[PDB]
Amino acid sequence: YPCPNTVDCFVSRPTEKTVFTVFMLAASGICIILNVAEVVYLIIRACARR
Amino acid sequence: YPCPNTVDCFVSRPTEKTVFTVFMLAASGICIILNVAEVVYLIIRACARR
Repeated sequence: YPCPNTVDCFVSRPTEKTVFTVFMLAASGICIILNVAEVVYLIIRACARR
Repeated sequence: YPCPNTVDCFVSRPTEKTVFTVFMLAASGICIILNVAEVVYLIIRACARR
């Protein structure tokens, strides 16, 4: 509301926004994986200390 | 086509057009009934001649 029935709307820059979204998502996923690996390595180092 | 999806359109004078349509339809129906009655009366007069 208040758009009557269904209307078509157009996004500004779909393809460029998609490319930047892919870049950001890949960076975030790599960050997650690296954080998990760092936690595991910290646990391994703590075990190796003892 | 080419109207996108469904759009709303507005008629100019719905109520006045409806009133005149009712008038014309009533006149036409009365004409039909009167024509039928005239045919029947012509048949009756032709029979009465014989």
